[PDB]
Amino acid sequence: EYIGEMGKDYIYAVTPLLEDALMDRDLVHRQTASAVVQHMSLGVYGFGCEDSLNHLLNYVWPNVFETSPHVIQAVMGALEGLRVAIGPCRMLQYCLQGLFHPARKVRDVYWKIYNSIYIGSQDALIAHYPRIYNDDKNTYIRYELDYIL
Amino acid sequence: MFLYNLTLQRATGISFAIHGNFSGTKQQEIVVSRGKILELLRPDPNTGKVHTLLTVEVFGVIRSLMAFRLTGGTKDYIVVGSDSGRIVILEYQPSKNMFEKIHQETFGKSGCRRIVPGQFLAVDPKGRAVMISAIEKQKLVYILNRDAAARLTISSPLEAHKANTLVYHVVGVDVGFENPMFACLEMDYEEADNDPTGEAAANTQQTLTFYELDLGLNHVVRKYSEPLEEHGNFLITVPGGSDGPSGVLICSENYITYKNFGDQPDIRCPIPRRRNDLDDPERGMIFVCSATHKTKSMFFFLAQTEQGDIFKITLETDEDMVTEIRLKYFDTVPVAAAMCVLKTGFLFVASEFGNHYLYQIAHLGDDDEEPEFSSAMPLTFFFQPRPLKNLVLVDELDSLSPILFCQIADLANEDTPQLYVACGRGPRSSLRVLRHGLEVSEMAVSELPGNPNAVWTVRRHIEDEFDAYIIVSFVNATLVLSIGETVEEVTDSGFLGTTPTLSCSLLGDDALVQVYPDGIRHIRADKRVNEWKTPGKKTIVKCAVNQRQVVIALTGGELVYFEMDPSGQLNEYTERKEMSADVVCMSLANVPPGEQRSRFLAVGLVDNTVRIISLDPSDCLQPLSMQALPAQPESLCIVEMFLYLNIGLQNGVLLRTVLDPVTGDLSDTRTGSRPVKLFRVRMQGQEAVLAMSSRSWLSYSYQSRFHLTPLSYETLEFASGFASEQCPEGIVAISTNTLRILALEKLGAVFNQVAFPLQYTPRKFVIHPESNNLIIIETDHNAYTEATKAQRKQQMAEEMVEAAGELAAEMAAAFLNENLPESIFGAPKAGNGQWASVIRVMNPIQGNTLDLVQLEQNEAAFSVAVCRFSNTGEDWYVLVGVAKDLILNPRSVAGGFVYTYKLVNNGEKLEFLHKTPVEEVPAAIAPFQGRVLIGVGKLLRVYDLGKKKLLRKCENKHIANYISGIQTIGHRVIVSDVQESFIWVRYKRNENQLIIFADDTYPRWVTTASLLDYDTVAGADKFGNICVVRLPPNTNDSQKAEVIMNYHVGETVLSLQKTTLIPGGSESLVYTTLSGGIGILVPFTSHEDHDFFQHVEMHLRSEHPPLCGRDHLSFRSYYFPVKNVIDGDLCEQFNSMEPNKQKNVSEELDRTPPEVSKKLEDIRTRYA
Amino acid sequence: AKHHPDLIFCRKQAGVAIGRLCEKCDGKCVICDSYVRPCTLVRICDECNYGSYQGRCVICGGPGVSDAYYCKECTIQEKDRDGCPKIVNLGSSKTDLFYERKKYG
Amino acid sequence: QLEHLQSKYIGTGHADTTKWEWLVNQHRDSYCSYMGHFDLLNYFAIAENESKARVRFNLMEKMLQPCGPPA
RNA sequence: GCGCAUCAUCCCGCGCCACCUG
RNA sequence: AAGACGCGC
Ligand SMILES: [Zn+2]
Ligand SMILES: [Zn+2]
Ligand SMILES: [Zn+2]
Repeated sequence: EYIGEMGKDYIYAVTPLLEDALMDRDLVHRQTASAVVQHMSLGVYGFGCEDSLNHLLNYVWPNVFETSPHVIQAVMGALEGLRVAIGPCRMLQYCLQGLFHPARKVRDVYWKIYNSIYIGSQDALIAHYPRIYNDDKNTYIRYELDYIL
Repeated sequence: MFLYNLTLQRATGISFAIHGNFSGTKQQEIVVSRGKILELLRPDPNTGKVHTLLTVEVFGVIRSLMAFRLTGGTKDYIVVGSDSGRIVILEYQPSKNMFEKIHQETFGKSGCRRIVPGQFLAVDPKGRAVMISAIEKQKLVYILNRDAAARLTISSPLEAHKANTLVYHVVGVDVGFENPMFACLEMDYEEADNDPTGEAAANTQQTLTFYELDLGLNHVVRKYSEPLEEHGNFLITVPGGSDGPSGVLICSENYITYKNFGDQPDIRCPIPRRRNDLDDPERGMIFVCSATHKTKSMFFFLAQTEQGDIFKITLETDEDMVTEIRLKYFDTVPVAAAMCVLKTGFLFVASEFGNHYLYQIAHLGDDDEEPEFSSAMPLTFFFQPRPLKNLVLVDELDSLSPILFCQIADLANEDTPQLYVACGRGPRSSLRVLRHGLEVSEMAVSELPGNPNAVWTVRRHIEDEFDAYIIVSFVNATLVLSIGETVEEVTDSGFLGTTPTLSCSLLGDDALVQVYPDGIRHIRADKRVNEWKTPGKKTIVKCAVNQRQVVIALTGGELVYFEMDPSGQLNEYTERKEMSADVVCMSLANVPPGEQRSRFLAVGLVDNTVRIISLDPSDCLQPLSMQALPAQPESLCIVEMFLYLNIGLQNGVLLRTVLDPVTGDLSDTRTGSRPVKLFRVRMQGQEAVLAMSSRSWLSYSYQSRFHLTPLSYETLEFASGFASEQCPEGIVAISTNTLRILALEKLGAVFNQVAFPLQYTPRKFVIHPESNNLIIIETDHNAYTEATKAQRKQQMAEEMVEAAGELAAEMAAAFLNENLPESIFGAPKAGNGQWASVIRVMNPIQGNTLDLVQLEQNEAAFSVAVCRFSNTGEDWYVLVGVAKDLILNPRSVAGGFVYTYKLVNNGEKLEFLHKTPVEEVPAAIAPFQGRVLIGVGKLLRVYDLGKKKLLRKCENKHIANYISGIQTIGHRVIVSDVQESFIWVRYKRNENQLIIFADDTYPRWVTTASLLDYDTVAGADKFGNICVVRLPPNTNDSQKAEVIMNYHVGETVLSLQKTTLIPGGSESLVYTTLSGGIGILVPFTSHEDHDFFQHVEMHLRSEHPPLCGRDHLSFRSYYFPVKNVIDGDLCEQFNSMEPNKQKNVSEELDRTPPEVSKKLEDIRTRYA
Repeated sequence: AKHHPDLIFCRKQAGVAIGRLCEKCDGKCVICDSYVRPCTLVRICDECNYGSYQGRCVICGGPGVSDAYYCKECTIQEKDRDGCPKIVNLGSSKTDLFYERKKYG
Repeated sequence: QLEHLQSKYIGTGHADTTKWEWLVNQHRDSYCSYMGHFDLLNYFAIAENESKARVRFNLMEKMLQPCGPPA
């Protein structure tokens, strides 16, 4: 948090420690790892360090399914930082997996994550929206984007 | 892997316009906003010309722009609403020549959001409040007031939100010193989404909501809600108060409605239509733009229709009641996004596409011969269009905004690449050839035998407007000419000189100086000649010409100093300069306005050394500096804007040394290696320098920036100036064994172009390898071909003949005899699924065509290419993609066809061979390895030439969406999907199969792709993003590629190429956007330069924010985060800030502003 | 604010006045409570600034001695383009603290 | 308990929001972004032989009820 | 009832928001 | 000595 943008060189040195901390051993370890990830993501934003940030997100993501308010807040902050760093496209891709899951709790958490992503930087989701095939009664395809010059 | 972003050409298209007194004077000025550039420009009433005065970039998207002024004031402020969630009020300072921010208030998140204000902006006519509105659910009101310090003040925003409503247009309403009033086309949709029966479209009418602004209660409340018969488009503010009645005009389909609060009856008036419309009668007519003229005697409104008809709207009203609305046809102009009516009888038209014109109103046409319409007439209306009568064209601004395809190649004899751009829309489409250099004018031709080394012009007066004596001196001959409006030889020159004239200038009022290698002469009206012979058998090389300073240079460096006393005689100083080196070139400084003699003086040598001579009597003819040079000096000159000197040597260089006794900045560029002589020229009444070489170059400085531009002409050995009443800006630049006169009419800063008119808009074109000919295909939607138009006209003629109007219907011959021009009066076309297609071959050198091919009414041309086949010989076949029955809004196509031609006789004509049906539309044509690639929907096909039709060879049904472009190189091809980024396909020739081995992970709506290497591909985006994708080195031929670069230009990009521009330079990635701008990308040659540029960009971002309060990092990271791209716009704008901050950041970077500017200009002068 | 979830913000339209902070909250961020990189000022709403409420600390509610500021991270996260960041609640901890202090004092 | 900003925003879904509402919100956001962006509007007006005013007028009318009638 | 753990969480001794009073 | 939160013998 203190160094800011200068610490992009030391990202590689702490990746094994972050991977070890993100393992399902202690809740406090997960909270600290999420805080570290969020602070680093905010610090190194705008300088092209997505290669390690995506790998960190690959382990941070399975921590969403938690009940303790503190770890939920830490995970939400980490995912918000990863969203503002990587971009809303990857976040939308991850959150589109279970937006309509048969179960209820997973649907609720996916919907709240999607709302958090949608509140900030809404102007890029339009380009990051996927394609949905229309039904026989409603139109779900934006034909205006298929124009070719 | 780091590139530097530059901008060679700024955006030209105009999206908004406004007028007012932005300088505090009576002179009107026009403020128009580009896509992301805000610039100020004003016309000159005396000459009608338009010149730009200021141009800055806001790094944001502008959605609204208008001006206002406080009551009793004299200056108009500027309010702009950008994509950022804040509002800013601007102000123009004539002294600083820049926009000064006065206020900045934030009210929401940034970005073009649905429920964020900024789309609609309204200002009260009196100038007491401003209203900003969003698309849905949001509305804010601000109060504008002036404090006791005569400064603008901003109050708190007001809550005016209404849930589940849609707003079409917001505009202020005049009240006449009452509480400010605002009207909007608010409508609700809550019941629309709650009805499953589908009746949402029906029984849903618009409402005209009115909003007060109670200053006493400091709150806003809805006033009325009046349902409307039909949907409206936009509103008009009628000047109320003492001058006219308050009200609003509603523009709708084929109707105009007048409404006012109280007991005002509604007034309706149908929009008149042309005589014998060629369009579909079922199509409606709406309004695109409107203007006003609040004259004290009588006000009137101007409006433009879809087809460009200008209607002069006159409102007839009683003291408090409206009686009728009288429409009248004024003229016809090309469709314009915004129109402003200027004072002093001037009209400015900002056309939607193409060039922008500036008409001049001469006759108001009050009750002319053409009858006028009114709302009192019972039941439609018809009028006959006429050519331009009321307006007179004076000046127009060249524009190339709608560029669809750009290619660069060296198709001419000169060794300089030419930029070919395909721009324009509809009948106004044209092909322009952008050439780097300056404009060349040709009006006088004189072939004089001999060897004219140089020409000298001396006037009979110190500031005579016309030339008196012209010294046409040859190498081996002598002659004198004069101009007196009749070019004839002069007799009373009295020169008596046989040897070639070294120089002739204006020593006094009419004092001419003639120098010959055998002595010194003097020319004067009176009998005052200081004739002196050369000492001994020596010779004179060069002489000094100035107002009151004359120095003659002879062999051995023996300089003689001549000073002109006020008496008139010439005197020689007691001190003489002597060295062991001769003098071959030298220059002099202009006399100070107050002082009778200057001090700066530089004289060259032969030993590659230049010195400084002091003109003061204390140390006259004494050395000052010992500055060596790489080569022998050739010329020198001093350029004003505050003083700079240019040094010329034997090789081609031009050192821009700052005014100082010792050399300072060392910045020289190539001008091969021919000797360069420097001479003064004329440019907008200023002083500049000229360089002569194998190709001539000119340097000018406009607003603290130096631009080097060559001349588009053959080699020139000498040049001079020319002054005349008709053409004050004249250049006498003679050439080899001929005399040529040049002029600079337009600015011609960069990319001079020539207009080659077309018929329809161009989509794609190719270049013949050996024929060097362009094959352009054109296509328009909802268009009628020539045969269809003729058939429709004949059918209408037969119908009106059958009408049998009394037998007496003889108007058919007149109707069919005259046809309105398509470029001026527009192209009357209509339909829902109509298309057009024309195949044209044009010679690039001239404007003439070679062949024209026309297809059926329902055929659309998409792709075209020329190639050869292994089965046939060396014939160049042409394949054209043709679509059949294409419907746009609902995706449904009946089929498609592909054409084949032979192109015999070195590409001068085309012959039809056969056609092959295709199930879907052909996307693109990609020939490789003696075959072609055909893009059929989501299937990839390989076709080979046959006897009657193309033969199927391979298929690939593993592509999901529709192909939109194929590029090939080596043994692999790339497929650009409409949604997916890129698809990598390798063709196995032995197996005769297509295998996909690599693909991207981030989808993007790519438009144009341009590969840079065997595994690196660069592609654009439909939203205005540029990305570079590199294949991993460990790929095998699943595997996914990775993106290494991302950027957001801000405008849609439809061109991408990597070719060199300047000869002797380096490869650059030049791109052209849909807004008319041209930019290049420059790699970094060193790590230190990259670090310095990154530090400068970061410091400028932290210290100098953009004008509209938008985050530069967020703006560049609009859709994707920026990656390995450094913006150069901030670096170039660094030269425009006030000295304090630039110097401060200079020591903050441990550097100095001069070398910083030198480094900034080094990239521009190296890669461009 | 961040530590205590009970405290809530008014979240009204921002005005033109500038909020103030006391000596204890001199460097604290109004959202995340950080003392790193203060960049932009803090705007207060009309309701939160009226009469006696003028010149009061945003976080706790003491006398105002220094101007409030937004940190670099809050500016990056686009969190400053929101409603009034002033706590309208008095806090559960403060009530109990005052009651126990009055009892044992 | 900082869900006030979630509820005070229009255009976002929640636990039992069906597909139709999400798609109509997506279409409305797309239309608004098309209107805001000058470059995409210019591209649309170049693709079809029409005017920007007509294009934006039609786009406004398309905002009444996208994705057909509700079910 | 035991052992624990997290939030640069509190540790500030009393504060003051239009008022009492014939 | 205090506001909340989650962890099993
Ligand atoms: Zn405080
Ligand atoms: Zn507040
Ligand atoms: Zn903060």
